[PDB]
Amino acid sequence: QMMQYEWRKAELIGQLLNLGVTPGGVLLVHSSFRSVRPLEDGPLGLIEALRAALGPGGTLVMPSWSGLDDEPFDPATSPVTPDLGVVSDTFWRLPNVKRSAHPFAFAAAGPQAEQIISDPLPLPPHSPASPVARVHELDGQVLLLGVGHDANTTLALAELMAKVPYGVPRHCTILQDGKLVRVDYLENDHCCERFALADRWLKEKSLQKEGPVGHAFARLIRSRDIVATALGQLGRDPLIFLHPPEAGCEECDAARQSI
Ligand SMILES: CN[C@@H]1[C@@H](O)[C@@H](O[C@@H]2[C@@H](O)[C@H](O[C@H]3O[C@H](CN)CC[C@H]3N)[C@@H](N)C[C@H]2N)OC[C@]1(C)O
Ligand SMILES: [Zn+2]
Repeated sequence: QMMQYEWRKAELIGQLLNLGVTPGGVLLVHSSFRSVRPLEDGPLGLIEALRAALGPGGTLVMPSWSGLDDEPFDPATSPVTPDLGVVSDTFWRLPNVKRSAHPFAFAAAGPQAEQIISDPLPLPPHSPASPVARVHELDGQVLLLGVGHDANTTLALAELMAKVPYGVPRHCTILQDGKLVRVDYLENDHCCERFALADRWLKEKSLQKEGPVGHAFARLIRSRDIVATALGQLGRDPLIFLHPPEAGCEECDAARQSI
C-alpha cells in the first residue's frame, strides 16, 4: 500500500446503495476500518456515508460492548472493546447517538434507535429483548465491513433461538445500589471460526449481497435471512459451529463438555 484511492462521501454512498442498502431501514454494521481505509474523511467519513445512505429515516446500529467482566458499564464513558474497531468506538460518542445501559451494549441513531437499545441487562447477552434481537424483530439489514461471519453477532442470536445445548459459565459486573455486583450466567460461546459456514449457506440461497465499501469486501444480509438460514442448519445439527474434537480447539472443546 502506498498511493491508494481515498474514497469521498458521495462515492461511499454509491457503494452502499450499489450493495443493497435501502433508505429508511435499520442497518447493523460490524466493521474493520483497517480494511475500509483509506477514506477521505477517515472513520468519521464512513459513519457519515452510512447515515447519508440510510437517510434521515433510517437507523444506524453498531455493537458497543466493553468486553470487561469485572468493571461496571457507563454508557457515557465506557470505551468499546478494542476488538470491535475504531468505528464502533467513535460512533457511540457522536451527537444524538443512543447507547444501551449495560455491559453488552449496542449503539444506535435514528427514528428507531430507542426501540433497539432501551432494554436492560440481557442474559445471555444475545437473548431476545437484546439489541441484536430487536434488529431481527425490526427486520433490519446486517452489513459486515471487512470482517467475516465470525463477527456476525446475529448468528449467536440464532444459536440461542435454536436452544443450542452448550453453555459455559461467564459473568459481568453491574452497580446495584452503589455496590459492585457480579452477575453469573451461561453463554453459548466458542471460537466462532465455523461461523464462516454461513457464507456458503446464504450464498446458495442468494441471500448475501457482496461488493466493495471503500477498500473493504462488504457482505450485506437481512437479519431474518441470517437467523432463518442458521436455524435451518442448527435444526440438522446443533453442534455445527463447534470444531470436532480432533481439531483440538480449546474453546469448542469446552463448549462440548458443557452439554
Ligand atoms: C464480556 N464477557 C466476555 C464473553 O462474552 C466472551 O465473549 C466472546 C469472546 O470471548 C469470543 O472470543 C473468542 O473468539 C475470538 C475471535 N472471534 C478470539 C478469542 C476467543 N476467545 C468471541 N468469539 C465471542 C464472544 N461472545 O469473552 C469472554 C468475556 C470477556 O468474559
Ligand atoms: Zn473452535
